[PDB]
Amino acid sequence: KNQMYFDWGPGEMLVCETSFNKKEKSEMVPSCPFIYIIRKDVDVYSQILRKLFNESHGIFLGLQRIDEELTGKSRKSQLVRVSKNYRSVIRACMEEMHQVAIAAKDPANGRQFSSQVSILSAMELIWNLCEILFIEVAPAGPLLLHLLDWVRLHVCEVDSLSADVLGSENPSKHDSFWNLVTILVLQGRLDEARQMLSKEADASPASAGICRIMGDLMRTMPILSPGNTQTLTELELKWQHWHEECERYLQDSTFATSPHLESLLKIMLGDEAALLEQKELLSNWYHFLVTRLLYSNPTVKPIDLHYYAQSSLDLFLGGESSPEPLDNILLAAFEFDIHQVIKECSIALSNWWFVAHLTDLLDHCKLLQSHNLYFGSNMREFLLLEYASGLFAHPSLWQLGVDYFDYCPELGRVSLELHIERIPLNTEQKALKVLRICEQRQMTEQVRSICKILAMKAVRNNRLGSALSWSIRAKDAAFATLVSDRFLRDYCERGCFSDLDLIDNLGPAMMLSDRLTFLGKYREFHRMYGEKRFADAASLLLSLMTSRIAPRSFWMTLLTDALPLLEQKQVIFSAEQTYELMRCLEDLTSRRPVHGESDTEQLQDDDIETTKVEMLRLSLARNLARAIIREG
Amino acid sequence: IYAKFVSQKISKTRWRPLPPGSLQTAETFATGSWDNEENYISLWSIEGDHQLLCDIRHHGDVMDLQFFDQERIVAASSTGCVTVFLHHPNNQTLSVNQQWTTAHYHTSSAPCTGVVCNNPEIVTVGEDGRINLFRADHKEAVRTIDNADSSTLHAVTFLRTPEILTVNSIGQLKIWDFRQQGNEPSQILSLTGDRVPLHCVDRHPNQQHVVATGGQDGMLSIWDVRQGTMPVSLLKAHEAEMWEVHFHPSNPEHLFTCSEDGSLWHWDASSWLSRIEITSLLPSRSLSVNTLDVLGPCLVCGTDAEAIYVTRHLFS
Amino acid sequence: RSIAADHKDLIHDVSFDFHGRRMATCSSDQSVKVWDKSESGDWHCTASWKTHSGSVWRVTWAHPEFGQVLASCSFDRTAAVWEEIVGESNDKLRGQSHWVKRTTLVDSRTSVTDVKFAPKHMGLMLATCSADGIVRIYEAPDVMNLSQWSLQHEISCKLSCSCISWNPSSSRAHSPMIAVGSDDSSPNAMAKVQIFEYNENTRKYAKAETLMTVTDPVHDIAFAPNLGRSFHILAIATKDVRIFTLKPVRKELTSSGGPTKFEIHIVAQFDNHNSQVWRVSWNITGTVLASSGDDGCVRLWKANYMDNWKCTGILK
Repeated sequence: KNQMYFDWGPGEMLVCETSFNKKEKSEMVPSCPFIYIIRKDVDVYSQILRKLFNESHGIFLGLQRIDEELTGKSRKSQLVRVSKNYRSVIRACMEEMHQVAIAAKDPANGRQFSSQVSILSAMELIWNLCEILFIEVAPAGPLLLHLLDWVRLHVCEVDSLSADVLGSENPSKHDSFWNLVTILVLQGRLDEARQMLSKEADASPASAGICRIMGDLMRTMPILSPGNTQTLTELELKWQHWHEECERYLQDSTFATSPHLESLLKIMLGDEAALLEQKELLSNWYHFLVTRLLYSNPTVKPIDLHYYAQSSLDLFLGGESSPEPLDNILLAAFEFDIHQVIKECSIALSNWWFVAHLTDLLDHCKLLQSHNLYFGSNMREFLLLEYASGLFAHPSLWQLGVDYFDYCPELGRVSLELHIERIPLNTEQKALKVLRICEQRQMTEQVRSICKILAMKAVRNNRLGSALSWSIRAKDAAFATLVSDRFLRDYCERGCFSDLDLIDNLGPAMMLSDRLTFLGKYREFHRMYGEKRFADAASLLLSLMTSRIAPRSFWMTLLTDALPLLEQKQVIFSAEQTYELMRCLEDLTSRRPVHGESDTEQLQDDDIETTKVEMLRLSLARNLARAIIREG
Repeated sequence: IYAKFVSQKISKTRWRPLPPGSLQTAETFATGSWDNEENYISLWSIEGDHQLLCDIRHHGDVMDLQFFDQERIVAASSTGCVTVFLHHPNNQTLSVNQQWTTAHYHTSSAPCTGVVCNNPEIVTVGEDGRINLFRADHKEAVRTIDNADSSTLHAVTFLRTPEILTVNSIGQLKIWDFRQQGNEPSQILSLTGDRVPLHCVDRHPNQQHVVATGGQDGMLSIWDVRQGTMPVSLLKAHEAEMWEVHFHPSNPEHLFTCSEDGSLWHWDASSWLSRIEITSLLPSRSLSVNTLDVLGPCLVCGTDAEAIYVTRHLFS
Repeated sequence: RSIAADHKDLIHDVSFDFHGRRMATCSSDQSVKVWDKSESGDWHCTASWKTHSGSVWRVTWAHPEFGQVLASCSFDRTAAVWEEIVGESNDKLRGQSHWVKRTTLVDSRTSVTDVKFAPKHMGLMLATCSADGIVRIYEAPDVMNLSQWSLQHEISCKLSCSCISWNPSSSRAHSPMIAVGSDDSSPNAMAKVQIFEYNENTRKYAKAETLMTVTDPVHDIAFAPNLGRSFHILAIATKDVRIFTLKPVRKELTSSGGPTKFEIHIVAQFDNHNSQVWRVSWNITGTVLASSGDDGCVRLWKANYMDNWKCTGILK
């Protein structure tokens, strides 16, 4: 026995499960994957899952929750609208599952195709047993069509049995032909039953009229009966009455063939709920129940007497349901127990997205609400959370996981924290995708935390412009103010205020970033000096920054640098700027005696900070004395 | 929307990318001049107006232009030189950092068709049937697929890393991989015949299997990579050849496409694999368009009549 | 398919990173090999060089908050940390530069066998357990300096020398806790409200809960990530052919000057392998757990409905 170590990695690559062995002459690394139904690395399966999620959440909005309404008030249409929305969602999910199965059937797959077919059959059975008569219980045609579709999608029997039971063999009066005709007439396939009876049949006397009437009744069967008027019910009962009359006339005449024609007439008429003709010419329980419902009453109040016949039929059903994983689920759903099929649908025989969609549909159709169970919320929410937690790998995109986790409750804040803890690098596409996925719901704190983490990670590399947009947007304004103060302190050095050179100058994020135009104006005035316009713009920016806006550390340095460009010891000229400069100098000196400047040519000869203010005041006085007397 | 004259035939228009966690729309956009004796690749920066920030001369017609990052922009010349222009965000000066003159050549000079942008690689294609896969700070290419097809490529879209899908001049879409052996494609999806010629190819942002392409007849074909070998939906639009076609990265329902007739239609399906509303942003009079960019609310495009339409309010 | 790790001796641990195309390996031949996955899924060797003088047993990689760092613990009483450099060639024994070394510590002066880093929410911290019975806690105060690794705490979990196993809590919305296993004991240390007193060398021992029901030595121990759940999950791999799984639910509202009592509850105990377990990993969100024994099979357990452990697969 060798010590086998299987490191199941999931934090980086979930489709790369490495396994090793701590033994001699065993230095081989074997990379493997997960289950065949939990991985699904194909693009078609991912697209089908995304479409199903968008149809179950994005297309439901308010119809995804169980909303109870009063039936004896003015809001009686709310329940009908909810039922219609649930039926539409179930139909969309069934169509998506059928499309996924048809796409996977052409990709050389056997087990996956069988699992998809079983999931589709289970969904069809659930829709026929639940969302089919909730809004309108008079729709017999739709229920019959759903039952026929479910019986066709269940088992493939019979497919090639017609070519083997009736293959140029004289004659067609044996029990095999009768069994093949009964199996075709029990599943609602009237065309196949009419085609098999017109191939080889001894048309004798007496019973010829009865056989023609039976064929005519089978070809022109009713499949439409509304409850709004009694005419439809009368027309539907007339066919059964005519069939019973024809069967009685065939049984009470000279028809000696009572071992096949009489059985067919009894199965086609109302002689099927007594367990004599329907239970004897059947191979399964669902087919026999469908035949009994099509022959006798077609209501859902007599399903208990049809799903449970005798001991032999129950044993046959139990033996046939041990191979496939859909017959047991259908039998559990038909007996008012749809909660037991979730454990069978959430296995390796039906993947997990289909099971989650079925659970969500059952929870929205007022069939599996809170109670509660053991998770704290419900079964559908727990299944959605489990699917969102499992749908996380290296090749799979994070958008699908973020969309699946937003509709549930778990795998949200912890998942966002785990994703942000390993994303502090030079990657803006992932951050943009996370910000776009977090802004699709009511989670404004996660996006702000992600933006703050991105700004803190970008500030460590000293990348100006890129980090300012992340610190000013979705990060309040303290970080943006600190970045602006740092930029203003770094730009105030020598005469040429460059600082942000090379390729690091950006800032565009709403009014939170457009309000910091003082630094841009100062940079434009320092890089481009256009007569007195640049000086006026710099003076205006300094006056705006010194008015309790852009901090107060670099404001004194900016004022000292601006005062040295006008007049160091002579006169100058300033239009509507000298008064503002004098006011700023008087307000800065009466605060708490705190300033500071740089050093260049004339500033290096001083020592304190009031020298710049005194020089500015002297220059303003000289300008107002030898420039403000210019009268026109 | 507003137009601006530049006295240059713009052949490409790609907006600059935003930072990580931006709030506003795009303000800067690059352009590429062609069909002249002195092509230049300037970059503008925003009735609306826009001023030129930097300018750099480019040898040959810029057949394709894409921004690899916030300061790097890859361009495909007409002589087979895939140069990476390093734009300065502060000094406003476009410089040439890395270039590959031996990316597309005939052994003559083969013109480079399309060029993908994915950090940190460089996927491009030319008329000689060579699918090179360069990277950043690399002299030689990491992988070069020398296709022996009789047709010539026009566009190349990248679905998953690192398997891209190119379109030839016969209406066929071949999917190749950089880590695969040989020079043959894994899948081949064509249309009806070999008379139609695809010129644009772009995939969806959410679906890695769905991709839209445009032939030489103006019909927008939306095919899949796992649904046979034909198109799932073929709907006509314009009458001339389809120039460029790309969808939005924020919403996958809205998608814009440019043709050679002078109409910038913006389809709005708010699925492409299944009543789509089409609205032309530009009218007649103007000549044909070359490319069109879309970054959320901003929309920039270039025409052949020395015009550049810009609109920062597409949904407002 | 399977591939060779290019190791002369037997492999000990094989941890992965946090991206998806990186895997570290350490054997008993004093070598630290790093694997890199390509676009086709094939694993290729990136860098392989010597890091210590003894036999490496513990190997774990840090998160991306402080760069591409990787820790390694050998039997030579040393715990050095390597840093990946992008300015070096692949497979050149020079891309992983040594930052610091934990060899002069009093708590890590014996044969180290367990070394795992902490989460990114508490900084660049890591834990190590040697044969001396004292668990060393190293944490870097400066994020820019990768060589300034100071000793944060030094608690004594055991006293003798046996199999050590370190496992920290990956829950970001919970308190700072870490599980340490030694011989048949499996305690769980948790940080109190006296961080300033513990960081100033004044706190002796600190224990919150302990995982019992172990009649043999624990070979591996890992804590599952509590993604959405209010309780913790920690799987144990003992040598008594029993895979226990603890369940602690005690993290509530931290009152001003109050206290809490950590409770332990056995969830399930699997014994289908009928052999001594060696590895026991979990999922990224706490939805799947694996257990490998001496029978040559890896069973993947998953959570049912009533907090039950059910084997959903068995790979060999």
